[PDB]
Amino acid sequence: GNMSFVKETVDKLLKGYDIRLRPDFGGPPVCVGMNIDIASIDMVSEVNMDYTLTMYFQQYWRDKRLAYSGIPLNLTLDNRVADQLWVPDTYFLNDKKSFVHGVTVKNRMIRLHPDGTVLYGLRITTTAACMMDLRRYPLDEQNCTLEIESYGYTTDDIEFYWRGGDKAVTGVERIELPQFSIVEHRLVSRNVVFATGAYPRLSLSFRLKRNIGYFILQTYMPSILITILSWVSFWINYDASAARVALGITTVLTMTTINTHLRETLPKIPYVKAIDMYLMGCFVFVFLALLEYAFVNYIFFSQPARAAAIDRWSRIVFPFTFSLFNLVYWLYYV
Amino acid sequence: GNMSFVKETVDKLLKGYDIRLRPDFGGPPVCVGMNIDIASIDMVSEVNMDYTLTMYFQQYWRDKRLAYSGIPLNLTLDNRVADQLWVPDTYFLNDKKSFVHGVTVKNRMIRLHPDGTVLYGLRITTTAACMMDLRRYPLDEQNCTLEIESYGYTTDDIEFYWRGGDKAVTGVERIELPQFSIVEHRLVSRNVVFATGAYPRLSLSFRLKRNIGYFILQTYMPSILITILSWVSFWINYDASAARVALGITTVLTMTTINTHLRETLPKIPYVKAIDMYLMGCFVFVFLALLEYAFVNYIFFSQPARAAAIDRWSRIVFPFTFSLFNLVYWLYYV
Amino acid sequence: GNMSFVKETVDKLLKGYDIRLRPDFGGPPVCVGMNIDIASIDMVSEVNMDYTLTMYFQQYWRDKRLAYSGIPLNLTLDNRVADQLWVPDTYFLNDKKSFVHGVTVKNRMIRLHPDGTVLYGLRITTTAACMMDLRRYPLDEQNCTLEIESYGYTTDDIEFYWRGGDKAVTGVERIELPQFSIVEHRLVSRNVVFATGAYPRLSLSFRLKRNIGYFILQTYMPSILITILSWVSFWINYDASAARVALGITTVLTMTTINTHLRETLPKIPYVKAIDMYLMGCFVFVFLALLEYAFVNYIFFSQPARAAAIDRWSRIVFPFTFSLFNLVYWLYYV
Amino acid sequence: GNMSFVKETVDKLLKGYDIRLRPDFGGPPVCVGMNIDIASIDMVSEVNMDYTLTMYFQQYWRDKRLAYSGIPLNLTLDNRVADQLWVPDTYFLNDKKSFVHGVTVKNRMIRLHPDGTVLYGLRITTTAACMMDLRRYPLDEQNCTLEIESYGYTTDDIEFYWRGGDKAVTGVERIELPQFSIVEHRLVSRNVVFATGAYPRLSLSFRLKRNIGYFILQTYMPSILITILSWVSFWINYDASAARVALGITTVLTMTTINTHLRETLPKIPYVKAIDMYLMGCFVFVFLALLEYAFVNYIFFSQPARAAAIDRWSRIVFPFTFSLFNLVYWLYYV
Amino acid sequence: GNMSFVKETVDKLLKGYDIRLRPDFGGPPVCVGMNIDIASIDMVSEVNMDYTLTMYFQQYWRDKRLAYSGIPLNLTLDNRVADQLWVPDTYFLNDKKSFVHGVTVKNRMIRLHPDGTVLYGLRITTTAACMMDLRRYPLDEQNCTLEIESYGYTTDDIEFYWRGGDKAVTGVERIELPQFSIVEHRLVSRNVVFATGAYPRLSLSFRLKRNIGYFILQTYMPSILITILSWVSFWINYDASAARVALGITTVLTMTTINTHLRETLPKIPYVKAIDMYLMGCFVFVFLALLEYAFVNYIFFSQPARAAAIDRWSRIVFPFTFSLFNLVYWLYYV
Ligand SMILES: *[C@@H]1O[C@H](CO)[C@@H](O[C@@H]2O[C@H](CO)[C@@H](O[C@@H]3O[C@H](CO[C@H]4O[C@H](CO)[C@@H](O)[C@H](O)[C@@H]4O)[C@@H](O)[C@H](O[C@H]4O[C@H](CO)[C@@H](O)[C@H](O)[C@@H]4O)[C@@H]3O)[C@H](O)[C@H]2NC(C)=O)[C@H](O)[C@H]1NC(C)=O
Ligand SMILES: *[C@@H]1O[C@H](CO)[C@@H](O[C@@H]2O[C@H](CO)[C@@H](O[C@@H]3O[C@H](CO[C@H]4O[C@H](CO)[C@@H](O)[C@H](O)[C@@H]4O)[C@@H](O)[C@H](O[C@H]4O[C@H](CO)[C@@H](O)[C@H](O)[C@@H]4O)[C@@H]3O)[C@H](O)[C@H]2NC(C)=O)[C@H](O)[C@H]1NC(C)=O
Ligand SMILES: *[C@@H]1O[C@H](CO)[C@@H](O[C@@H]2O[C@H](CO)[C@@H](O[C@@H]3O[C@H](CO[C@H]4O[C@H](CO)[C@@H](O)[C@H](O)[C@@H]4O)[C@@H](O)[C@H](O[C@H]4O[C@H](CO)[C@@H](O)[C@H](O)[C@@H]4O)[C@@H]3O)[C@H](O)[C@H]2NC(C)=O)[C@H](O)[C@H]1NC(C)=O
Ligand SMILES: *[C@@H]1O[C@H](CO)[C@@H](O[C@@H]2O[C@H](CO)[C@@H](O[C@@H]3O[C@H](CO[C@H]4O[C@H](CO)[C@@H](O)[C@H](O)[C@@H]4O)[C@@H](O)[C@H](O[C@H]4O[C@H](CO)[C@@H](O)[C@H](O)[C@@H]4O)[C@@H]3O)[C@H](O)[C@H]2NC(C)=O)[C@H](O)[C@H]1NC(C)=O
Ligand SMILES: *[C@@H]1O[C@H](CO)[C@@H](O[C@@H]2O[C@H](CO)[C@@H](O[C@@H]3O[C@H](CO[C@H]4O[C@H](CO)[C@@H](O)[C@H](O)[C@@H]4O)[C@@H](O)[C@H](O[C@H]4O[C@H](CO)[C@@H](O)[C@H](O)[C@@H]4O)[C@@H]3O)[C@H](O)[C@H]2NC(C)=O)[C@H](O)[C@H]1NC(C)=O
Ligand SMILES: *[C@@H]1O[C@H](CO)[C@@H](O)[C@H](O)[C@H]1NC(C)=O
Ligand SMILES: *[C@@H]1O[C@H](CO)[C@@H](O)[C@H](O)[C@H]1NC(C)=O
Ligand SMILES: *[C@@H]1O[C@H](CO)[C@@H](O)[C@H](O)[C@H]1NC(C)=O
Ligand SMILES: *[C@@H]1O[C@H](CO)[C@@H](O)[C@H](O)[C@H]1NC(C)=O
Ligand SMILES: NCCc1c[nH]cn1
Ligand SMILES: [Cl-]
Ligand SMILES: [Cl-]
Ligand SMILES: [Cl-]
Ligand SMILES: [Cl-]
Ligand SMILES: [Cl-]
Repeated sequence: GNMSFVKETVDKLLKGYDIRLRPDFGGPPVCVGMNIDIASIDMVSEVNMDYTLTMYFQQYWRDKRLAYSGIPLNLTLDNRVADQLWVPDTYFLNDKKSFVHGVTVKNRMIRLHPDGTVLYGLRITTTAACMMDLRRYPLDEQNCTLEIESYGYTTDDIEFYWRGGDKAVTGVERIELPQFSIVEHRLVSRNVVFATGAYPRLSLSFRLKRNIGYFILQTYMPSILITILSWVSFWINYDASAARVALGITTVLTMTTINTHLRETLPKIPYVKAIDMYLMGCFVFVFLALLEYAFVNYIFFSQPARAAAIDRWSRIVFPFTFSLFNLVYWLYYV
Repeated sequence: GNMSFVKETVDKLLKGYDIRLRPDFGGPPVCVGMNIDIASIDMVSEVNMDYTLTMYFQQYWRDKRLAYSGIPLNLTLDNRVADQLWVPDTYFLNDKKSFVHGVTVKNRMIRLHPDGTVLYGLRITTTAACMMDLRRYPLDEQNCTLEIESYGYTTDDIEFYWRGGDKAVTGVERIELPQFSIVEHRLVSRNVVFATGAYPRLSLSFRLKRNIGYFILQTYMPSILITILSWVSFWINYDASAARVALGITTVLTMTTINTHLRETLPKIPYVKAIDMYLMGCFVFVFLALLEYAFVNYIFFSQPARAAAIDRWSRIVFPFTFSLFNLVYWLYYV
Repeated sequence: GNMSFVKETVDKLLKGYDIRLRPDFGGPPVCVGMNIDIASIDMVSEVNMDYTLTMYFQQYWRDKRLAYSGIPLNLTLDNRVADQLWVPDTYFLNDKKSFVHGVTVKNRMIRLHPDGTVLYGLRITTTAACMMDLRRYPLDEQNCTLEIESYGYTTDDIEFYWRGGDKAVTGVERIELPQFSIVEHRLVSRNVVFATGAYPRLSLSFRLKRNIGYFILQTYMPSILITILSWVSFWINYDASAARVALGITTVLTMTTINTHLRETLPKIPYVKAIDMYLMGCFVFVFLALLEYAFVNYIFFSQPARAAAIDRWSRIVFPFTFSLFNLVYWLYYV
Repeated sequence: GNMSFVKETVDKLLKGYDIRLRPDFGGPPVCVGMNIDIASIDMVSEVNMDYTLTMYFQQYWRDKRLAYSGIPLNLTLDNRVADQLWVPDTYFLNDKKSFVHGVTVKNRMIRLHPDGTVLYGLRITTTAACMMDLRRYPLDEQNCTLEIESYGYTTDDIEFYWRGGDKAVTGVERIELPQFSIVEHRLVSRNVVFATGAYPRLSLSFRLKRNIGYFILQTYMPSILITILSWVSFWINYDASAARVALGITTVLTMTTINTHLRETLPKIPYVKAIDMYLMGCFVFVFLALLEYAFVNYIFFSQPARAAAIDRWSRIVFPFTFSLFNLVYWLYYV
Repeated sequence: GNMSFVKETVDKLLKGYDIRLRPDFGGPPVCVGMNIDIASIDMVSEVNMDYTLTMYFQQYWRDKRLAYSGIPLNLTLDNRVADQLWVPDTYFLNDKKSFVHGVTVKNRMIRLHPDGTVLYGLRITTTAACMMDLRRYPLDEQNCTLEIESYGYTTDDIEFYWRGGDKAVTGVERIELPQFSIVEHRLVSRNVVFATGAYPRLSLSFRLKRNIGYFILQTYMPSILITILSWVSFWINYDASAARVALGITTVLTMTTINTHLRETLPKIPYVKAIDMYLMGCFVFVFLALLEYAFVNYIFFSQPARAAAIDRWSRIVFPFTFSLFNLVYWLYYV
């Protein structure tokens, strides 16, 4: 009620405070409990092999130098006072670019409790690196992790734990990913040994399953239809050389344009993927159809009966071979 | 008139002022009234699912520690004095990259009133996230919101309201979006409960309706014309096998090129859209036209009468079926 | 020449100086005279609807607190002293991202005069928004403005004027825009009334006119040539059905590819422009040519004389109709 | 060797030092000698009309206030001391975005000398604007300059010179430009008069010559080959009307695709270029070949002798006219 | 255990500490031992000729002014204390844009030892320049280096060495590059003489070998198949002029589209590469095939026997010549 008394108490708390020394310096490690409230997952980039994530990151510890008595309330202080306290050197092991939002003020919260407990919250947009195995793309399932670690203090100076157990991370169910669906999320706590000692480590893992409907409608169906159109030339009479030659070579041209424009639209991932295998299979099928017609045209004059036999065998074989190829592809990648 | 007297008054106001404590700390919550003057909406991006917004954001509160007497004027102070006062920890819940303009100085205004009232203005360019339902794109109607919330203080320490009621937000009528048109805007005030307590929340919602003339001219009309050209082969005499094969396969090639280049130009939206369904329908129609010609050519030799009957039935059916498809499409999505 | 005396004078000037109070606080408004030296105009973006401008922006005013005697020279101080003086809160109304150059030092200049006059110069690069009416693109004329206003002070506290009258802006003649030409520039001074009062406003307007030679050589000539090639099929004998079908459908394919690649290369402007109308007109012309040939081929067998009459009428009509279309287009848009 | 004595000497030097006043304030101008060690030229952009340049920029002047005695050594101080010293307000006239590297510390060097001489080095990555005349692109020769000027001080307060004469700028020979070769570089020193007085100016000019092999292999040879393939139709007998029509129209289509995709790959420059003229010439040649074939096909029935004469004249003329066009092109632009 | 005693000791250490003077100023050079722990290599860019590298950079030196007694423990201090100590002016000679991570705090570590030893850790994401020889692309092998040098201090003031010998740099084996493979890494230490004297230099070099499977699947196989299709016209009977003309010209069109789209997808590298040579070889082969067919068609009427002889000679020559071309290409570059 008396603002002067509160100011006196806060000044007494910050008088003689040393920000260069951790709580219980030279004593037991200070336990820091962390919770994450995930606001959104902005994007998942395969080209950059990373993902953007916005979250409310809250740390909870206890500095007895900040214990105050006579005020039966929790002091929610201005965020600028965070520049005058000790805060954990928490960082994100696999991030590439992170920042704290600073509009209208720096998105930061300091709340002190009578027993010296400090709650310290930030709003962070971090671009965390996520190595992806795109061999089964676009039927792939990825696993992206956020790693949280102390930078300077070892496990003899600091310890990390998830505050609230498995309920430490919230907001996962509200994440809207246009292309993925979050199958599961896991929380792990452990210690990692490096040349400078043992460091606490927290891990938050998401498992994402890609949605395939867009690719099915826009990447496979045109190729299937072009392959069927390539088959069409089998029923065309072989006397009309121009018609069948034009049909085959134009199907080849359409397949090439489809492949090039899909490769332009699809992310630039320099190795073999499932969709690339399917496109190569379709291209090989149309190439074989054109080559078969060329052979039929060449051997037609010598023996037209054998030409007709080869034509009907192609009619009965090419759809069957393509059905087998599709069955193998959709059973190997599913 | 006496600048020395005014300097003395300001120094007296700022002497003993604790910026770490909110006004009336430990008492009733401080009421903050907010108004927004929207300068422009820079862009709306479906790829990033966001919109850029430049605005003048003004907050109004009362701090009795700043009440001054003897000066019958409102003191417009230099913006730098804002670093020596308590300001609310207002932030935008759904933004992604917000900044305050800083040329030639930080675009910030502090005005003090004799009764302790503070007016605090900022010029903010915020890129706010907006989830978009693009199932009906480009005939879609989006709803994009700006959420305003206190970061640290709860409803026991701060309260938000729209100063001026429904006239708090201005400049909406002057917004010039090249692709959208603001149908309506709304103001909402409420409280949101989180694990740390109840927080005030203001919401500014816009409803945007997309313009369709560009898409009609540049995306649908070419497809309709190519479909009509595909029908053209029905009136061509069947004996000219080369001409009909060339026409059908070249219509297919044009349709594929159109689809690929539109997909390249269209925003990267990894799910089915209405325009995609329409393009797939046109592609299926030209594919069926080519298949029908193939069937006619195959059965022409055995019984030309049946071939002619199929040709005339195709002439009478394909325009009819395409008209039905267009009617269904333009009644479902409108 | 005695640097100790000058240091004493400057320290006396800055001793007791209050940066939070404008000159003549509580008295007459302080007049600020502004001059702009435009170094360059970097770019004019149609997609983003803005232009980038680099300029030496200089503000001239009088602060009697800074008047000094005994030194018959103008004191060009280090720019850092600007952090210890009151400066106008000048900002740009329509800018989107401005910055002050800071290599090797902050590109800032402070000069003091014996009568208390302050000259304050900055080197600023600003991306100012400019809504463009691209209906007549690429034959359009744009009017892009830079607006200058006081953020916090009203006309009761500050007044703006163009120092030097019509010669307050220089370097316009030296601007090298590869695509536009600066027809004219104008200086406007006025006052703008908002809910918080009246504010001074300066406006510098440029009238840019686009150059059309590149569009003529790259965007219209290919379409005209493809239309002529479509006309070519008229003189081809109707017996060669395959030849005319291939010519017409391949002209259609070339027109589609040209349109798609031009749309990819042209700025993404989501509404109809003149060039789009021209491309659609050419597309309709080639479509009608193919339809006419189809009708001729259909009616050739029943009555070849009527088919030949239609063919020669097409030969005499299509160039004439295209000439009329071009005349209407080039007189409506010029 | 006695660090306390050196610290005392430095403190005495900085005691009473006024950074707001230049050396010899009110007296003769302070001469600043500059040298540049060019680390690399990162890129040269025609689209943005600029070039990125990383360099070690060193300034050399004398400040008698910093003269020290008793230490016969050059004091290489920590870079932060530069914040406590007067440094020239040197800036780059034509830069767009410059920064000083700051990892692991700000790349800045202060070296004091017994006679008061100060050496001040920075590592700067500057994006300098360069207007390019791309009429003769890609056979062009550009001249790109870096301008160095004093922002606030005139020639009465400061003077510039290249320290070391023509050897002031080093590292030019080690520059590896993938697309350009540095023919020459020049150093210029002068004075430029603006409305505020005369300012010293240094200029460093490079003359860049573009490599042509990539364009010859990738831009001209395909066009020449497509033109030759267009000529191929002349030797084809006119009885096969479909074959010649297909050949001509497909050569036209290939030319259109080549032009559009080259324009996509070529930098976005909105005016005429030499490569554009060459592509238009090739397009006109193939267009005229198709027109000639159409005329031959039209007049073939009435009088085959004249048709064959026109065909052989085309055979003997088209290569000759194309050779003349290439000779004119390669003599005018070289 | 006594925090007051530790605070007293630290304050005593920093009392009278001059950060402007290196350790042992005026005496022997201070030896700085460095170790790098590489976290990941983000990307390797052929367009920009640079690679992004994230690492933990640790420096080790001895400052006797920081030696403390009575505390038999190492002091891991808050990173902010790094602003109150001397640190080496280490920078990266070839970087273009580097930063130290700053979430949640600045990613920085200071550890002090009783004998005056300082360990200084940073987390740095640097984009280092790497000039690449893309003549043998995509069969190329690259050598990319990270250079480390002192900015202001010469070898008389500071010396660099790798702390740990060849084990100083760790994490190389765990680097995951999708496109490259790290063959070897080398650590070099030396001294480099500039005009201002000799500076210490450390170098960390990587040798990277590009993976070729993606290019074999998606860049070479389509060209080989298109060349084979161009051959297939040889077996087509030469009486069918339209079919062979269509096949040859459409193979040319597909080759052009493949080349243009690959050039668009491939990095912008404006000089000759191996893949460009292969594509030009395939283009020349299909062009020669079309020319040979044209010659056969021209000479067919005068003497069909010679035409058939040329046809069969082409059948036996073109595959052999292409096999020789492939053998030369794949033996020269491998
Ligand atoms: C994405 O991929 C990552 C790996 O790259 C997966 O992360 C792994 O997740 C599993 C759990 O699903 C982790 O396994 C667990 O590790 C715990 C920590 O081990 C450390 O600490 C213990 C002491 O507490 C030490 O003994 C140990 O040596 C380590 O130092 C263990 O405590 C867990 O054990 C518990 O469960 C097992 C059964 O699983 C029982 O047998 C045990 O008794 C005990 O109850 C467990 O082993 C694994 O460590 C994680 N790896 C990494 C590298 O972090 C993600 O799960 C994946 N994404 C998704 C969504 O799954
Ligand atoms: C884009 O989409 C969003 C939703 O995603 C829309 O936002 C909703 O807008 C509606 C109004 O159109 C909001 O409904 C209103 O909420 C007010 C607040 O209620 C809260 O606070 C009160 C106390 O003040 C509590 O009692 C209550 O439980 C809530 O916690 C109400 O005060 C409003 O009441 C009005 O209607 C009721 C009848 O429904 C009457 O009885 C009242 O007298 C009064 O007239 C109303 O219910 C809704 O809350 C918004 N949702 C969210 C999540 O914010 C946007 O409107 C939409 N964009 C556009 C342009 O429409
Ligand atoms: C790009 O488009 C903008 C508009 O969006 C154009 O800006 C307008 O420019 C014209 C001049 O070309 C401006 O007109 C002038 O306004 C002055 C200011 O008027 C205010 O202040 C006066 C008092 O000083 C009040 O009376 C008045 O109500 C306003 O509050 C006037 O002083 C000018 O009057 C003088 O000239 C006119 C003739 O032009 C004479 O008849 C008068 O007697 C007098 O001599 C004049 O009216 C206009 O205000 C600008 N509008 C805006 C919104 O800024 C740009 O010109 C255009 N770009 C280019 C290159 O033209
Ligand atoms: C890229 O393009 C730029 C221009 O945009 C070229 O820069 C020009 O370079 C030439 C030299 O090659 C410069 O010409 C020289 O200017 C010197 C300075 O003149 C000023 O100072 C003198 C007094 O010292 C005044 O009299 C004069 O009015 C100026 O105020 C002169 O001193 C030079 O004269 C000397 O050389 C000439 C021969 O070159 C002799 O005839 C003289 O007797 C004397 O010895 C000379 O005139 C020119 O100023 C530069 N222009 C600009 C705008 O800076 C670059 O060279 C070009 N890039 C490349 C690679 O060439
Ligand atoms: C990418 O490309 C760079 C070059 O651009 C390669 O870097 C070179 O690496 C080699 C080693 O592979 C270096 O060669 C060695 O240099 C050492 C340092 O020499 C300097 O310092 C000494 C004093 O210590 C001076 O006398 C000397 O003049 C230099 O200033 C030498 O000490 C080494 O010699 C030792 O080994 C050789 C055998 O290898 C013995 O014959 C000698 O007697 C002695 O024992 C050796 O010469 C070379 O300096 C590096 N050059 C540069 C510019 O850095 C990278 O290796 C390459 N990347 C990869 C992965 O290989
Ligand atoms: C509030 O506390 C201060 C400091 O103890 C004291 O001086 C002041 O009198 C108190 N206020 C009241 C109303 O007692
Ligand atoms: C202006 O105020 C100062 C400070 O209160 C005072 O000393 C001075 O006398 C005042 N001026 C006048 C004219 O009263
Ligand atoms: C310079 O001015 C100072 C302050 O007035 C004075 O103490 C000093 O003696 C002057 N120097 C000379 C040379 O007059
Ligand atoms: C801790 O150190 C301080 C400062 O030296 C001293 O005053 C205090 O007595 C010490 N604590 C104990 C328990 O001795
Ligand atoms: N070069 C001194 C600053 C300047 C030039 N032009 C206008 N202001
Ligand atoms: Cl932000
Ligand atoms: Cl800005
Ligand atoms: Cl800058
Ligand atoms: Cl940097
Ligand atoms: Cl970061």
